[PDB]
Amino acid sequence: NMSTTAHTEPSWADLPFLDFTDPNFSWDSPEVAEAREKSWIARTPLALLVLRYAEADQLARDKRLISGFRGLVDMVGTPEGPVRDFMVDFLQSLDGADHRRLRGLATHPFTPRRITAVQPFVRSTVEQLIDKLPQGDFDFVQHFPHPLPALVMCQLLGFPLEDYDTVGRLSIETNLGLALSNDQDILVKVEQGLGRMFDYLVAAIEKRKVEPGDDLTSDIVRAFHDGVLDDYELRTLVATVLVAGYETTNHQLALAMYDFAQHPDQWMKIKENPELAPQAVEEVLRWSPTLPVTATRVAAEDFEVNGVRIPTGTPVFMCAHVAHRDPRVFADADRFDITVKREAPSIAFGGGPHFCLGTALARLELTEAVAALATRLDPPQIAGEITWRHELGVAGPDALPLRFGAA
Ligand code: HEM
Ligand SMILES: COc1ccc([C@](O)(c2cncnc2)C2CC2)cc1
Ligand SMILES: [Cl-]
Ligand SMILES: [Cl-]
Ligand SMILES: [Cl-]
Repeated sequence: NMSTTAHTEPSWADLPFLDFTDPNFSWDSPEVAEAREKSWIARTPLALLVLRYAEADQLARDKRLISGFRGLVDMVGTPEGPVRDFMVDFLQSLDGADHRRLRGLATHPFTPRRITAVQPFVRSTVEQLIDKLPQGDFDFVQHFPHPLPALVMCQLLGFPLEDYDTVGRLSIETNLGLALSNDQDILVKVEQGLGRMFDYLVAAIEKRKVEPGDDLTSDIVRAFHDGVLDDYELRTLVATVLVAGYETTNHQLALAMYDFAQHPDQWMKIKENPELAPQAVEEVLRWSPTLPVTATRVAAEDFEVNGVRIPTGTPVFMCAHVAHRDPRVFADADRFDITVKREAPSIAFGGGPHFCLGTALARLELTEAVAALATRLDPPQIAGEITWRHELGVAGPDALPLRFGAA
């Protein structure tokens, strides 16, 4: 598909080739930096890959580039079932009128007022998790970046807080990163992963249809009562928020510690001036985004951008990780430095109408965590095997063993 298109497009002839599906591929490879230097966009086996900051934002907003997933499902050849249904009907797959309708129902808790309102819960959750941290070598994931976003997710969606372990486990086991797989045995455990999480969600939704609260599930239920969306759209929307809201926030917090394990001097600088936390979080998002590939799109028509023809059906992926090290935008881009007040933000949350719904909540959880950890604890250092997810498009430890302080 990408190979047949390449043989038909003269504007693709000088584009560098990057095989990110390869098991030994690194985003920090000198091959990748060369490709960005040579071209704003690269050829991959699955998609065109945008490597520069300016164009990554441009194309993430371009109306001629439809929001991905529907195109990737047909090309792979996913059979009809619970997996395909979710991958074609969930928020990231929709565009136009249906997208604005369904997204608008889940936008209220992410307004600047509601982020302020939920902030005390986030702060006290962080505080409590630090209080009960082990003194020696421990998995940072198990003891902090798993419980934190899980508890916040339970608070947001109106689940009992005691279910944070179950809720987080139900979010991981869905395995959306392996939903576009060609294998059947893989697609079966994705089907069963979704089913089990939907079993929890359906119970919580019908509970809200009789006794609603101040939570997000209650608000989407109000829209169901008003006939804005049906029952299928209800549980799909609540599922999307949940799955998206846990795993990447988890991984991002782990990546934050991994970064400061390499730069303990900068950790101490946050300890001195805790106000550096938001700037530090932005540097973590720039240097090590949990999603190195952010916005995924498919061309809905033949069009041209910056000298490159993009035919209908061509997948285009925005490579935020590489765009974050663009020297056209970032000074000393290949160095982790939290002390630099940067004009341009990270683009870790995509762009366009599909931009991360939980952007502000994600930044809140990251800031509250980094501020409190750096104030209260000594710099982290790695204490064993980091189990990186060998999954295409996602960066993050499944387990991060560490200690805070040498002694
Ligand atoms: C730091 C952790 C996070 C990162 C790096 C991240 C990143 C992203 C990215 C790159 C997208 C795609 C944007 C695009 O297509 O242009 C996205 C979409 C989305 N995110 Fe996140 N996200 C994070 C946390 C969260 C949280 C905490 C929530 C909910 C509380 C959330 C909910 C969503 C939803 C619902 C979408 C689909 C938006 C749509 O298609 O309308 N995410 N996220
Ligand atoms: C690698 O390109 C991707 C893949 C998956 C997503 C996703 O929407 C997400 C959103 N927010 C936080 N984490 C994950 C997954 C729920 C479907 C986004 C971009
Ligand atoms: Cl460059
Ligand atoms: Cl150039
Ligand atoms: Cl800068």
